[PDB]
Amino acid sequence: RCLRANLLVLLTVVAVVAGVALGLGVSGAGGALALGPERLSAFVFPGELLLRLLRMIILPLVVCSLIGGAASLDPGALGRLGAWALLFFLVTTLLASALGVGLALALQPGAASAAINASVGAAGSAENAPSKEVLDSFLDLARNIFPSNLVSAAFRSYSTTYEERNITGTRVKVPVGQEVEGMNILGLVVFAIVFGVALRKLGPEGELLIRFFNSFNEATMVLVSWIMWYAPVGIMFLVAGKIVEMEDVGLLFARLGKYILCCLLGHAIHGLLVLPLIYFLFTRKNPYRFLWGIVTPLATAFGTSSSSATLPLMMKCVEENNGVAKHISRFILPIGATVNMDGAALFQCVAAVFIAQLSQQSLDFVKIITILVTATASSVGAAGIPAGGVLTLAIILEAVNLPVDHISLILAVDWLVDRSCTVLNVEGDALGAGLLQNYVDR
Amino acid sequence: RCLRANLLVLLTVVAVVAGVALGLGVSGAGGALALGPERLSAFVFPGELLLRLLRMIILPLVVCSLIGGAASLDPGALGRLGAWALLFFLVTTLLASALGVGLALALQPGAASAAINASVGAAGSAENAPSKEVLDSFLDLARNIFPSNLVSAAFRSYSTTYEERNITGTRVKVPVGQEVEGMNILGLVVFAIVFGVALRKLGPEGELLIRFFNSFNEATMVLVSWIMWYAPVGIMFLVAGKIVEMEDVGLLFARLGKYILCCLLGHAIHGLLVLPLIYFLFTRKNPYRFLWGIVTPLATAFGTSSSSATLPLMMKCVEENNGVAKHISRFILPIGATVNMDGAALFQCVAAVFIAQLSQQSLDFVKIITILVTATASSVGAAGIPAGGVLTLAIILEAVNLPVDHISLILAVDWLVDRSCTVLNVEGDALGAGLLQNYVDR
Amino acid sequence: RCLRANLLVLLTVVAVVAGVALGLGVSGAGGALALGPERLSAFVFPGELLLRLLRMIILPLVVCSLIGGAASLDPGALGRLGAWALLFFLVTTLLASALGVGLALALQPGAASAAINASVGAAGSAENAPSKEVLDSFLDLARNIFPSNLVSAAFRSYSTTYEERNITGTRVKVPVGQEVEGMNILGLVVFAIVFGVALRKLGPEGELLIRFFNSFNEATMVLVSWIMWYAPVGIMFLVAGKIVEMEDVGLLFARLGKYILCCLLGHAIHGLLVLPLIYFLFTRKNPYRFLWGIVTPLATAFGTSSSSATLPLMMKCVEENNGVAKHISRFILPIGATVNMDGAALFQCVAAVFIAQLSQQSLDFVKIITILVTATASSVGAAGIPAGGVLTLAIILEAVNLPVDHISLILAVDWLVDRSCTVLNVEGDALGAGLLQNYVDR
Repeated sequence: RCLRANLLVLLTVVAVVAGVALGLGVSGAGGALALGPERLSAFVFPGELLLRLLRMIILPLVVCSLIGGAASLDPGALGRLGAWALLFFLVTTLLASALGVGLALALQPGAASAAINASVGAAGSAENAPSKEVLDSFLDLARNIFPSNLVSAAFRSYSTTYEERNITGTRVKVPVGQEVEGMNILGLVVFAIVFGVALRKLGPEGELLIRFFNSFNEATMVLVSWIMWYAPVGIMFLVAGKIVEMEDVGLLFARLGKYILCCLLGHAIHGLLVLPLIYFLFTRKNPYRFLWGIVTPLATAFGTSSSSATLPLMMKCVEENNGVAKHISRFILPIGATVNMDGAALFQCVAAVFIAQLSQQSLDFVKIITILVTATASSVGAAGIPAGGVLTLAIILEAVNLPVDHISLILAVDWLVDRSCTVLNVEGDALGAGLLQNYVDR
Repeated sequence: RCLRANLLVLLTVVAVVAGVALGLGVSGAGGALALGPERLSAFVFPGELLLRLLRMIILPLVVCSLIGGAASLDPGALGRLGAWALLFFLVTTLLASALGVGLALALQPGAASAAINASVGAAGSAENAPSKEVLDSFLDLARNIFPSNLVSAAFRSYSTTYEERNITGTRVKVPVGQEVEGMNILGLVVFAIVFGVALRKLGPEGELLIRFFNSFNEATMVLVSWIMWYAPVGIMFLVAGKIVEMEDVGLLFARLGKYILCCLLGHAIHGLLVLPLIYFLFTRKNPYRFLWGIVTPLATAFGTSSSSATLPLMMKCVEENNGVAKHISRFILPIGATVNMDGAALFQCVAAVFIAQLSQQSLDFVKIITILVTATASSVGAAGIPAGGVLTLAIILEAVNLPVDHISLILAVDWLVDRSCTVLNVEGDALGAGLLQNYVDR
Repeated sequence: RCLRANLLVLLTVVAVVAGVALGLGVSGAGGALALGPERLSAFVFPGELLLRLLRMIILPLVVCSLIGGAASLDPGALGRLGAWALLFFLVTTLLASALGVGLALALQPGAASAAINASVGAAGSAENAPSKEVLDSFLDLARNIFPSNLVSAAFRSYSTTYEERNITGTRVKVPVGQEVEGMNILGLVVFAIVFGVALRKLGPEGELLIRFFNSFNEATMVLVSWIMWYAPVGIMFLVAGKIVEMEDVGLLFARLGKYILCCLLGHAIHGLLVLPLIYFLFTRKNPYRFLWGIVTPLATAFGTSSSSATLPLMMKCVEENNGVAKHISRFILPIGATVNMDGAALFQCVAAVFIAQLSQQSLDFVKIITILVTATASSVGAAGIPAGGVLTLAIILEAVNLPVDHISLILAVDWLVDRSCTVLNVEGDALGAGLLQNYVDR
């Protein structure tokens, strides 16, 4: 039944297209002048509603899915599967970063152009920042893993601020911990996997609890169906809202066209050559057919700019349309949503290269490898915090000591590349799910 | 067994009467002069303890009851039942507001009297307020519906503050969202109903989870029994505490007797003529007998001034004493506790009319209809926030542009009318439960 | 299998010993000068990780254990068991306080010595404090019992700050409530016991829910096993971190040797004569063998300085090694972890006596009894708040009006005596568990 099967793909594609058309027409016809902030808020609001609907069920879905999938196979197979999945994510993220190096060195976006100016973008506020240390970020990562409390971990995550408690002499900034908003999805993933291993290692005592969690998860898929049916409207109004929020006739595109073209082509080549080729090589099966099976979550990733938010739609689509195993999907896809950030590593690396390129820095081999490794680590380093969309580049440049004086340039256009990032991240997660499913089948 | 059956009614009535006697005697004998703030806190404390006990179980009770009642009948019958319930609540709230217009126009409480003065009540602090917009309030309502997170929704609710991020020119206050304390009982109700529909649409997978939620709820009724047995002591000390908190020899009654008489008679006529008449007309059965069946929750509503807090006692009383169906009670009464505010619409409307009446405003027909409609909407608009006992009148007067310069007059006596409001709200919820039960029986 | 059975005892003892050796060697070799704050944070961090791991599971473990143990015996037996347990805890805490009086009067630590000076310790900051009232502390205790919300009670606890809302005249500090961080473990214990009674009073409806909670708890024991296997590393680095945090060559020991010797000998005599003698007298069974069975939690108590944190390890050890009944352990040990603070009452009393002794106060009989009773009450009074490690002594001295001008002396060395306190508290809990188990056996 092609007409009924493909209707969602048609709606979300038409919704994105109508969103760009609506927002461009509104902006050309006056935009905010005709709108005002109150009508702007009401215009964006259905997008916010979609995010609120999707951020509601990621907690039940992730927790119950990991508990019900981790306890569907013995711990030895679980360990082999997880180790191979972590290796696949690490390899793809490293490859994406190297690919970004390759394009950014070649196309040369940091040539002399309008983007040389940074007074308007920075205006002195770029240097003023928390300036979080790399060791502190890794410690906050390892403390958001193994959370202090599970309930607070369902809406809070450790972040280490810095105080000036060194009044005795030579004032130096010293860390203090204070939980701040944002889910600890990584901590819940770890606790859920560990708990599922525990129930599998129990026997008749845990059958009840597995049945509980699987039923809870299936009810959450039942919610996901209806949120999917709503999702095109939210995508339309969210995309339209964000392009009325800043004029996009082509001024920033004319300013940073080479950079944005690198980031988008890097995401496309990573999305449309590499991971498809890996899927070819290993499972010998059609990646473009599989990719077509998952278009509504990819469009939702584009619309939402949040990999965790599109995950329920993605798990529903992958289990329903594509012939992916339920337990493999349950285990792999949430872990991919908090570890695997191929596009994030990509445009973080391309950003670092671009800002090094302007002012004519060297970046011969050692600095290249450092950016690769720290980008691969920051793929998960940014995962714990939702606020740090591109904030983690600053700590990389602190580690490698590059000019952070114009980091604010990308904040004007973080909202475009991060969408393709989210698309690529969920894409890599799904391709890994299919690949590992067919391993476990073999 | 009349002697054992009616003992609770006797205790709570005697507790309210002893509370007023105790507080009046303490106030006449010196009150705070003989008491001091520390003994005042210890005096009020058992009332606070009762509220803490009741605010503990509304979350488990509401969530599990809606999940266990929503999944006891098919979604078509659920939709018809819910639509008719929402219509009944809307009709009763609209009627209560119109009734308030009718009394407030006739008895004329805004005549020239001591209440003409407002310098002491306001003293310039009345104008200083958040001044929340109507669109912003509706958006916060629709964001507390569909919560961002369920766990935080179990003790937090979206409220839109306003900042001054328009330093570029013509400084205008712009909204910012920040979650603030207070349960999102509306959001949990919606999620629970939706989830119960999901489990009914599943089959054998959800039987386990329905049995879980029903058992959890029955255990919470078991707690409700003992909290009921404690409740008269808390009611006594809470009423006594609140009348020692302000002298009530008759000064404020002499100041605002016409207003308070309108609000109380409006609640009585709504409670003792209208909803009884509707129950007569539809089910042909004794409303005063039914009303006598539920007196302990009504007295608790009077004592607590919190419709959500008396709800567990109300559900226990309605399922146990009166012949109301378990599933109908479970579904209807929590929804009534967060949507149906007949008395709230009533005294909000009467307050608006009274303050319009002093200074001799017109309010011919169009303004009357606007106050009716915005009061019917603010019945649920105030439900999401516990802090806004009478705060939502300010946004109505902002919508219709009346003098808010003496809104602080009612804050001295918000504590009296709101009790009868809570009584009427829970009364309307129960009458709707009986009426809709007998529809579903037919 | 002695070699495999005793390996954990060997690891944790060797870990504590290696911790003191490592920290003393680091401090002598330069300490912070060679370390810096960043490496200091990384050095302490595995200890923080152990606390985070243990603070994660106390909520599931305590809640599910009480629900599964409270509903394993009828309410009459539960009431007799609980009343005898509360009496045993009260008797042991009172005895510990009296024992502290006996040593502190005799050994005389408040003699004229270096500890007479307090300018360096206090410097005027000792008097500046919240100065919480005794009535307010008891009210906050009774409000953390019977929490307003369960979810917030899983990471927040009521604390009454004080404002200056008396600008009318004679400015006096008036209480205001505001929830502050720290679990309401007492409130969850009460709700869980009450809920378990509810499920036992139900029949077939609650069997499902008991099976759920028991399975959840057994999975949490499965986590406890692995946290136990990690625990020696955390103990080593935590002890080493805390002794590098302050130089401990003997300066503070030379300053307060008599005081610390009293506190440690009081804990030892309470731990090694009294509770063993009570166990002798009642069950006629080997307390030192039993004490040897539980050494890893006692060492963890020493390392962590947190009675609630070592509780999962303690329950696992007591149910597994020693022949203690599952339901008795489940019921008694969490209650002991939030009520029974024998060592806390002890060193609070010894602290009060010591500061009275310097400046040569009388403390004849009545003041002695007041310190005994208020210490026995503050055993639980400090339990609700984790921050008040020794903060509750100030309210005692406010009650009895002693010099608080040098309370900051103990803050330099609160970190040593509180460890032996935690050891003694968990010890008394376990001895009570064995004693009451053998009563119920009889």
